[PDB]
Amino acid sequence: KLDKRCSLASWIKENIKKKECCFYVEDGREGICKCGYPKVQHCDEAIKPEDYMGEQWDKHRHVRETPTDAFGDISFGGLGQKTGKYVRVSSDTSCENLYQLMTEQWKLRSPNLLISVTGGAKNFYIKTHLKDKFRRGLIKVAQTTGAWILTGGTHAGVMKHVGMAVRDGQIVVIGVAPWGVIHNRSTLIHPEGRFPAYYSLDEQGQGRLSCLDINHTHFLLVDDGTQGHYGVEIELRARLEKLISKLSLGNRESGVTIPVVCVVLDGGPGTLNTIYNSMLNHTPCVVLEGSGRLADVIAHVASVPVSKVTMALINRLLKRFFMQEYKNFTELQIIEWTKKIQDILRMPHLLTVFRIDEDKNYDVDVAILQALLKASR
Ligand SMILES: [Zn+2]
Repeated sequence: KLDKRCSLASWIKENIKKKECCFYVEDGREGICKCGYPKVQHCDEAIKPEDYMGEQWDKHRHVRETPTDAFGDISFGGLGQKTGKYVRVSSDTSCENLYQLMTEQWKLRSPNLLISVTGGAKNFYIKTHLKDKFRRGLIKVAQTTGAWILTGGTHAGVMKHVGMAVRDGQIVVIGVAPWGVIHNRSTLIHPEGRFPAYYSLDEQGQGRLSCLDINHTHFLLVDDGTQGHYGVEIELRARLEKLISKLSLGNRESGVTIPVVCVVLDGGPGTLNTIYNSMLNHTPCVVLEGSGRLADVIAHVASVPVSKVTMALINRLLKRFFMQEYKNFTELQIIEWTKKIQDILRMPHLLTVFRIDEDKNYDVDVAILQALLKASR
């Protein structure tokens, strides 16, 4: 067919997979599989398949991929709100299938820059001065460069802050979220897709689950066959950045690639690993001083002479900026995060701190450009 919605539906149903558990095995609680889904939500083939008798459940051997059942346009029911786009995608979706989906089905215009935003997953408050600087800077760089903005895509934490900044052009804001923790996702499921799905945001009732962010434009809902686990989407989100990073769409096919910049607000020790890996991939990182938690820990050690970044100083900073969480940190963790922080500091050409100075008065766009220039050299 020639309809834009039906050619997309056909391509997605033919090429994109979901993952489903094929081996129901309980994990200390009756009626819930190790994959996290109830028994009644399993296919009958998952019940005592003779292929897997006596085996320990294993997410890399006992989940299988089948055509995906959740895709199309998503409406958050606002007034005069343009629908977004979404697809439930297997965690093992190939880079080529992700590229084709994004550029030939979603019709995304290729960008001159990828802005990958990371950091705190739980809601945090940002002071107004810094919030405005982040918004203006983010919008100014994305408009001038045609940039894609990439986040975790759910309605909380730094993801929420990105969505609110972009709230208002056609700014592309891609959310890469774990399908297994999306509250109210039942309305997105249909074999033929939904045009649109009517997604409701009952933040009352998610429990420990998350809602999709209403101000993102595109959603990859990453599915490894499990539910209840956060972190499912981390590997694909890195693969996606690396994908665009290699896209080789810089001018012509000589030797120029799409630059990536990572912007960090707030953040927990999970963000620490995400930052370190990005830098190892030569992605410059911009931390916003004053945005709390990990970003403030890093902002501080970035200011002092390097020989003064001691274990005691970093411990001091963890107590100061992780007020609710520090009591939960183990000695082994503090050791690990401390050396990762010092390793991060060994790559100063890839680390930039945005700090407010009202006698200079710059938005974060300047710090993003300085990041790109310092990395490029
Ligand atoms: Zn299962």
